[PDB]
Amino acid sequence: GKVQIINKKLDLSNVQSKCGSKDNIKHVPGGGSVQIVYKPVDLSKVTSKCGSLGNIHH
Amino acid sequence: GKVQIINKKLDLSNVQSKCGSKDNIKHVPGGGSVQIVYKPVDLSKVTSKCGSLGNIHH
Amino acid sequence: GKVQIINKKLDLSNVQSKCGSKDNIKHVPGGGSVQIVYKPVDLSKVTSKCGSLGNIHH
Amino acid sequence: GKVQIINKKLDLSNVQSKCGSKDNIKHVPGGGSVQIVYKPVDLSKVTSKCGSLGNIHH
Amino acid sequence: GKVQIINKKLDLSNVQSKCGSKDNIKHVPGGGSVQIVYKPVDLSKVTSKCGSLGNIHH
Amino acid sequence: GKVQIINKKLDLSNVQSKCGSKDNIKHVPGGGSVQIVYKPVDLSKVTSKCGSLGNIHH
Ligand SMILES: Cc1ccc2nc(-c3ccc(/N=N/c4c(S(=O)(=O)O)cc5cc(S(=O)(=O)O)ccc5c4O)cc3)sc2c1
Ligand SMILES: Cc1ccc2nc(-c3ccc(/N=N/c4c(S(=O)(=O)O)cc5cc(S(=O)(=O)O)ccc5c4O)cc3)sc2c1
Ligand SMILES: Cc1ccc2nc(-c3ccc(/N=N/c4c(S(=O)(=O)O)cc5cc(S(=O)(=O)O)ccc5c4O)cc3)sc2c1
Repeated sequence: GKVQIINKKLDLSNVQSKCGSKDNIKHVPGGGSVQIVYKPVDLSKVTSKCGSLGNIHH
Repeated sequence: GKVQIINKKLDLSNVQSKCGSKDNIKHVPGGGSVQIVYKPVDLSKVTSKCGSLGNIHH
Repeated sequence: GKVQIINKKLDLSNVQSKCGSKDNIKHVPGGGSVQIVYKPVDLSKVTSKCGSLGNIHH
Repeated sequence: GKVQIINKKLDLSNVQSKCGSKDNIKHVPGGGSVQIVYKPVDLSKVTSKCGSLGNIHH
Repeated sequence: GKVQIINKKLDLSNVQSKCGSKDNIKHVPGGGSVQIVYKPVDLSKVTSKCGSLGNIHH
Repeated sequence: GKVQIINKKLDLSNVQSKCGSKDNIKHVPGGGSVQIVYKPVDLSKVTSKCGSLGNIHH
């Protein structure tokens, strides 16, 4: 059968992350910052028409 | 049968996270900040028409 | 049969989290902050029309 | 049969959380803060029309 | 048969929580705060019309 | 048969909670606070019309 998929994504994976760390630090005067401004505008149109039709003589 | 999917996402996975850490620190004067401004506008139109039709002579 | 799905999400998973930690710290003068402003506007229209139709001669 | 699903979510999972921790700390003068402002506006319209129709000659 | 679902959620799971902790601390002068302002406006319209119809000649 | 579901939720699960803790602390001069302001406005309209109809010639 018919399958239709529309994706509009903002994905952030593994950002400023640690995994399997075995480190030694003494002083950390500073960190990390994430700043996101999410202002999209969506005026899209999705249309689907299914069905048989006969005679047209406008 | 017909399947229709529409996704509009904001995903943040594993951001400023630790996993399997075995570290030694002495001083941490500073951290991390997450700042998100989520102001979208949605004026989208979704239309579906199903059904047979006969004769049209407008 | 017909299946229709619409998703509009804001997901935050594993943000500033720890897992399986075995660390030693002495001083932590600072933490993490999450600031979210969620102000969306939704004017979307969803329409579905099902059913057979006969003759049209407007 | 027909299935229709609409989701508008704000999900926060595993934020500033610990799991399986075996750590040693001495001083923690600072914590974490979560600040959420949830002010959405919803003017969406959902319409469904089902049923057969005959003749139209307006 | 017809199934229709509409979800508008604010979910906070596992926020500033601990699980399986075996840690040793000496001094904790500071905690965590959760501040939520939930002011949505809902003017949505949901309409469903079912039933066969005959002839229209307005 | 027809099934219709509408959910508008504010859920807070496992917030500032402990589970399976085996920790040793000496001094805790500070705790956690939850502050929620729940002021929504609902002007939504839900309408359902079922039943067959005949002839219309306004
Ligand atoms: C009852 C209760 C109440 C409150 C509470 N808070 C908890 C908690 C646990 C772990 C936390 N980790 N926070 C961080 C942060 S930060 O966002 O906090 O600065 C930044 C990082 C940057 C890098 S890297 O870029 O150098 O790779 C690597 C690892 C990081 C990290 O691990 C923060 C808070 S447990 C708990 C239990
Ligand atoms: C390059 C550089 C230069 C300077 C520098 N200083 C550092 C540093 C690190 C940790 C410090 N903790 N200082 C203190 C102090 S106090 O001595 O500071 O007043 C008093 C306390 C009273 C109680 S209790 O009686 O209420 O039970 C419990 C805990 C306490 C504590 O933990 C003080 C200084 S790192 C560094 C790195
Ligand atoms: C790029 C960028 C830059 C800056 C930025 N700032 C952000 C932000 C987000 C949320 C904020 N909430 N601030 C507050 C404040 S306040 O003191 O801080 O005004 C007081 C409150 C008192 C009570 S109660 O006692 O009456 O129960 C309940 C809730 C409260 C609250 O929620 C404040 C700031 S996001 C961002 C993104």
